[PDB]
Formats: sequence, C-alpha cells, structure tokens
Amino acid sequence: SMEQVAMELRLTELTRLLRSVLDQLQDKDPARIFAQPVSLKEVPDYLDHIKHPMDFATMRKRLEAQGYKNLHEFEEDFDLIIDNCMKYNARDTVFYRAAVRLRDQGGVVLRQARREVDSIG
Repeated sequence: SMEQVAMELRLTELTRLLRSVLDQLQDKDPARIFAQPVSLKEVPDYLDHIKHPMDFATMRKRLEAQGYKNLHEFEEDFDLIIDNCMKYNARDTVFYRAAVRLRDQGGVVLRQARREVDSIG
C-alpha cells in the first residue's frame, strides 16, 4: 500500500535523525570506553552483574536494521550503556567517570532530538 510506503519513509527519516544523534553522542566518548561490547573473554563474570549489556556498536547494528521505532527505544539503549557502567564500576574509576560525562553531555543532544522528532512528526 501507499500508507505502508509513507510509514516506511517516516521510519527511514527517523533512522536518519537517530544516526546523526548517535554520532553526536558517540563524540562525547573520545576515549571509546563505550564503543564495543564488554568482552566476556576479559570480564567472564559480566553477565552475572549486568543482565542487558549495551554499547554503541550494538546500537548501530539495530539502527541500521531500522530497529528503533521511536526515540524512546533509542534512549532506552543509550541509558543502558550509562547505567550498566555506573553499576559495574565504582565511583572512583575512569569508566564510571566517563559514563557520568557522557550522560551529562548527551542530555543536551537528546533534549533537542526530542524537539526535532515531535516537530518534524
């Protein structure tokens, strides 16, 4: 149908905007602490601590499969990255500190993304 196509163009455009959002958030992690999944070879107990691991590469795979239906789902995954880190790592670690900085800087980007998603529909 023509409606299914319209719908699909909206999703494509959301994917376009979420791709730009993802790029902006990922620039706030210049150390690349959150770039890839925590290695289960190197942290073999990780899944005993963290039940839903997340990282920017895994978000990118979902994004490119047009797997985010709305901004809320994308924010859910971004918040997992931060929240997983702040639980596994102690306050006095470079990892924890990196997550706080990513959260704080990401807020600005996500605030305007929400306005853009609502505005452009």
